[PDB]
Amino acid sequence: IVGGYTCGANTVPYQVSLNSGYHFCGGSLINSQWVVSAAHCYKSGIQVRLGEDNINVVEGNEQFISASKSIVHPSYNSNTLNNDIMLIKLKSAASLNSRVASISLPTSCASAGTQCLISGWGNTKSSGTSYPDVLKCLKAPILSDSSCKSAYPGQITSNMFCAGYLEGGKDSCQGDSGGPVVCSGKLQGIVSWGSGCAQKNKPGVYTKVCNYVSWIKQTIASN
Ligand SMILES: N=C(N)c1ccsc1
Ligand SMILES: [Ca+2]
Repeated sequence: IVGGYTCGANTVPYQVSLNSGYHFCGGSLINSQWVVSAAHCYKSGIQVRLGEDNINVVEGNEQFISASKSIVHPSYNSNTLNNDIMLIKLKSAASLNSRVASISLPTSCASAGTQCLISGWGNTKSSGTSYPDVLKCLKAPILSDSSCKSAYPGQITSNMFCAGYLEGGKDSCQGDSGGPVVCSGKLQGIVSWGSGCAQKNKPGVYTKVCNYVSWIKQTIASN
């Protein structure tokens, strides 16, 4: 997260870290047994880390649970990142508490201009590299479809939306992928891609979760 702020320990209790020997992506807890992340975060041997603040220090509220299965969206296209969504099932149910909690799925899509909370442990610099250890947060509005498509001609589908600031300076970044965009208490986005980070006229691009609620609910119910 570039241009954000330190969330505070466990203030984003649905935020998870995906670990394969190291943190590589975020995710969002949607019930005690299931996490939703980006398809481009897929790999085998994922451990889901819940209750994290400093990802390099055991602080006492963590739960570490291996994934038992991953389900990449049937229409995911790794070339274009269309349908950049996956589900991860936990081998054992998380113990839900005030610091490990699920986030509700949308009942409808969110409007342009709605303010959202974007979070993660990704790079905090728009030129260069610095990774923060504690969770970072950014408040940012959903941008109009036309400004999104103007920023990325030929690359935006109906399964993507943009959020952030066209002036630059505030954005998600590498290492945030798979993590949450929460608006009005609902998981509306997944950190997906962008051009650089926090650059002018290049806002972040997010998977549009509201298009996937039926797929999520049916897939979980059958797996
Ligand atoms: N929002 C961005 N610039 C981004 C997201 C994943 S990698 C870069
Ligand atoms: Ca920790």
